[PDB]
Amino acid sequence: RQWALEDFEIGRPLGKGKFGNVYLAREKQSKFILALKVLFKAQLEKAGVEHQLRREVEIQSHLRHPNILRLYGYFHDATRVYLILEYAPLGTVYRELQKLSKFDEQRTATYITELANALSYCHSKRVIHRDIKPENLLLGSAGELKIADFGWSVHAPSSRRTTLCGTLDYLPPEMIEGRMHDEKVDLWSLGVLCYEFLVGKPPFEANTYQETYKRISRVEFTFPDFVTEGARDLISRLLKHNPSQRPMLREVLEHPWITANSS
Ligand SMILES: CN1CCN(c2ccc(C(=O)Nc3n[nH]c4cn(C(=O)Cc5cccs5)cc34)cc2)CC1
Ligand SMILES: [As]
Ligand SMILES: [As]
Repeated sequence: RQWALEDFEIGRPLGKGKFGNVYLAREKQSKFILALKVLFKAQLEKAGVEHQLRREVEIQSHLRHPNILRLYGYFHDATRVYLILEYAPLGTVYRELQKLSKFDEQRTATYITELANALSYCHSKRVIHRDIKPENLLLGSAGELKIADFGWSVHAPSSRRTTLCGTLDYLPPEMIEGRMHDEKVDLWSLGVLCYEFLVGKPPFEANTYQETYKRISRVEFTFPDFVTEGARDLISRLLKHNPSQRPMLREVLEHPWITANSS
């Protein structure tokens, strides 16, 4: 089906980014509520990522999983590229985290299960190394997690330090120490994410980025007294310096703390 701008009506902005914006939208015929991400070819070419957009939209286009925000279609014109995306009505996990300061164990274990399931699916399709920070996670109508780390910034919502290798807070030891990485980086990210969910802040925070790099290399992090032994065991396992010793996603999904707290 060849979509066109004429097929949609655009509503309020859901986000503003460097490459473009994202709006609430409705498809003329079905009257279905979606999200329309609008990217400007000008900024795309300026960054020499024009061809890379279509290639990335191609792989994402075929990823169908309940915890991965669906990318339905795409069309373009002389100056803009339009991405038709599933609408997640409850917003970002990040905003929920700010509102509550931290998540309880049941909510956290549930999100971890959903992310582990989605990652499992992606890894099987050879899709790896994702930016799974709270700001890139949306929530469905039932509160289910929707991974939306397609990239191509069209929103904020924070000033967390990022690098060409990824979000600094989430960078694994291998990337900081100059070694080549593999899909095991996603397990480390899952450990950092779980920690942030339960604590409200990243485990390697420091007075300077230089010191953060050092603490990641030494896997130097501690927990607040309120985190339980079950959570500590899973996170400690995920945050192992040796990539190969981090648990398999199957082992995460079957971890005692996860099975006991995940809905
Ligand atoms: C109590 N609440 C407060 C705020 N509320 C919403 C605030 C924001 C949203 C929202 O962004 N929804 C989206 N749905 N599909 C998308 C593709 N998006 C991006 O590509 C842009 C991205 C943003 C993050 C990752 S990718 C973004 C969306 C929904 C509700 C309503 C009621
Ligand atoms: As993925
Ligand atoms: As890199």
